Parts: sequence; C-alpha cells; structure tokens
Amino acid sequence: SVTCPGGQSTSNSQCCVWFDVLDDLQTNFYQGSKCESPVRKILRIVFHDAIGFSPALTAAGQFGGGGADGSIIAHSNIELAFPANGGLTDTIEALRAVGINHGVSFGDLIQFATAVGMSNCPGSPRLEFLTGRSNSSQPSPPSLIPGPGNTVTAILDRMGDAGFSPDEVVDLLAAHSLASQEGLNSAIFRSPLDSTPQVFDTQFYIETLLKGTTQPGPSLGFAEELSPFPGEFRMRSDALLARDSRTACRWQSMTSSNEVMGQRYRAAMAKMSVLGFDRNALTDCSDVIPSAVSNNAAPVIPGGLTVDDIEVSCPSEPFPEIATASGPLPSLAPAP
Ligand code: HEM
Ligand SMILES: *[C@@H]1O[C@H](CO)[C@@H](O[C@@H]2O[C@H](CO)[C@@H](O)[C@H](O)[C@H]2NC(C)=O)[C@H](O)[C@H]1NC(C)=O
Ligand SMILES: [Ca+2]
Ligand SMILES: [Ca+2]
Repeated sequence: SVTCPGGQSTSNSQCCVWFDVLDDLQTNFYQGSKCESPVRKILRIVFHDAIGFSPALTAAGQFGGGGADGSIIAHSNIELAFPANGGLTDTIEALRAVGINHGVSFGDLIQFATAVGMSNCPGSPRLEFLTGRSNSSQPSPPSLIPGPGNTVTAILDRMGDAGFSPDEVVDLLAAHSLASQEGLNSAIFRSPLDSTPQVFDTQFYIETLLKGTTQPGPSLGFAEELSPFPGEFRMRSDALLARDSRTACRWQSMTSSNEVMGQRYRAAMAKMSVLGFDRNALTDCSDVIPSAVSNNAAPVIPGGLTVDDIEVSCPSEPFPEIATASGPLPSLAPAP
C-alpha cells in the first residue's frame, strides 16, 4: 500500500512530496523545529492570503479574490503594499524558494507551512492539511483585510462576507495566543499579545479581558490600548471584541479550556483554508502533520490579579473560576 520513498505510510501518493518539504521547513525555515517568529509570521500570512475573498465583489461584477490561493506570494509585489502586509517580505521570500524548490503550489505551501509551524508550538491541535489547490492566482483586491483600528461592526461585516459568523471570528483569534507586534509600536518590538507567545493556550482570552492598566512603551502606537502589565501589548480590535455584546460571550467561554479552544480553532482554520476552493476537490494529507508536544499548564490569572480585575462582558454566563497565581505582576520579555 502507500509507502512513501522514505518508508512513512500515507493515504495517497500525492502526499509523499510533503514529507520532503516537511524536512526542509523544520530544518531551515523553522530553525530546528522552533516556535518563534517564523511561525508567527506564517500564521499572519495564512489569514491575509485566505481573507482576500469577497462574495460581495463577485456579486456586483468585480473579481472578489481567489481566497487561499497563495496570491500573497505570487503577486507579492501588489499585495505587500497593502497597509496590513507590512513586515512580511522576508518571510514571503523564504516561502517562494521552498515552493519553487519542491514544485508545490503556493496556496498549498502556505497551508502546509501553517500546520507544521503549529506542530512546534506546545498546546496546538493537529490542523487538517489538504493538497490540490491550483498554483494560478490573480492579485487580491485591496481592502479585504481587517485592520486593528476597525470597529467590531466593520470586522464582523468583512469576516461575515468571507463566510464567518461572529463566533468563528472569536475562534480564529486563538492565533493571537502565539503572537506579537513589530509595526504597531516599534519602540516595543516583539511585545507579546499574551504572556505565553510560545504556548497555544487560553491566556490570550483571559488577559485581553483584564483592566487596561499599563502603558507598555514610551508612547502609544497605532491602535494601541493600555495593557494589564509591563511588556504586553494590547491592540484595540482585540480589546473591543472581548467586550462587545455580539462577541463577548464566546470570548468568555474560550478562557477556561485549552481543549475546547483548540477544537474550535481547528474547525475555523479548516474552513478558512479552503476559501475559494471546493474541499471535495482536494486530497487529504493530514497524516503528514506531526503531533505537537502537549501543554500541561492550566489557565491562570497572572501575577496576583483576581476576577475583580477582569471586566466581565458576557451578561448571561458567570465567569469561569480560574486559578490565580500568588505573584507580583509579570513583565514580559519580547517574544523570540
Ligand atoms: C480580527 C482580525 C484581526 C486583526 C485586526 C489582526 C491584527 C493584527 C495585527 C495588527 C498584528 C500585529 C502585526 C505587527 O505589527 O507585527 C497581528 C499579529 C498577529 N496576528 Fe492578527 N489580527 C486578526 C486576526 C488574526 C487571525 C485570524 C490570525 C490567524 C489565524 C492572526 C494571527 C496573528 C499572529 C500569529 C500575529 C503575530 C505575528 C508576529 O508576532 O509576528 N491574526 N494581528
Ligand atoms: C507557481 O507559479 C509561480 C508563478 O506565479 C511560479 O513561480 C516562478 O517560478 C520561476 C521558476 O519556475 C521563478 O523564476 C519565478 O521567479 C517564480 N515567480 C514568482 C512570482 O515567484 C512557480 O514556479 C509555480 N510553481 C509551480 C509548481 O507551478
Ligand atoms: Ca489570496
Ligand atoms: Ca499563548
């Protein structure tokens, strides 16, 4: 049955080249299978590539975008001029070379590089991986990427038009658990968005809900809000979404269980990976993706803060009783 040249077993002969690009990415792009800045940049790239898709434009005669077609790489020259795509150039070039070297389509390569990057981060689910997207793309229309200064209504309209309900917008945001910013406030380069930028866990949902207390750098940056402690950056769209009535209750159910957040994230990401394609036209190669080490820490309210410091926004569900740490307030180092 399907034994790939190097003896691994797989569902289908189209999955065998993906064991080679797996080794190239882990050794080179991920520097020895690490969960550091390349993983974070790839997670931003899969969303900015997949979200250039608009049924609204199609419906009014315009090209609405091919979705998760690898257009951000193939037409990087037009797409990396978009406001939202700053700081992605060096990662787009690294990906272009791996894709030209193994003969895989750019849309498939981005989805693959996302599932492999997440396997290096403790706590991550095994994301579905499908191969078969055509390498031909057209440039994404501008203005389809949500910005950090947008209102929650604007973000829900855009995501909604792409096909996501408010609940799936909160689920998709589990990726800000492995995250930092470099261009919203350059004085505090790589400031994490939660206290564990290398662990895919619930902390992001807990910490954006705490009262904004600290200005982390010398001045405020683009769409920056006050954060709960030294070194953490809080962006305006994440603060608004945690608190708005349309999304506040789903953001609250995401704080207590890494298992529920993970399943929810995996399901939204699987949907987002096929925007612009018919998943029944693709071949399933999920089994090429390895397991992530498990995360054994339980959700906590960091540094001595208590439930009295989180701004409860869901008016029907009471807050989960989460553990507290007997700590002095943390100060976060920049994410690696
Ligand atoms: C509600 C929409 C969202 C907005 C407005 C948004 C906005 C941003 C912004 C402005 C940054 C900081 C970029 C920088 O200056 O370096 C950021 C970082 C990041 N975002 Fe989002 N984001 C959203 C949704 C998502 C989604 C759905 C994913 C992916 C599944 C994602 C993954 C990331 C990651 C991993 C980073 C960290 C990158 C790094 O550390 O270099 N974001 N996001
Ligand atoms: C996918 O399409 C892109 C073109 O859009 C191809 O990329 C080019 O590949 C050649 C050599 O094959 C390079 O010299 C070019 O610089 C690449 N162009 C871009 C824009 O990156 C790529 O080869 C295609 N891949 C496959 C397997 O069809
Ligand atoms: Ca695209
Ligand atoms: Ca985290």
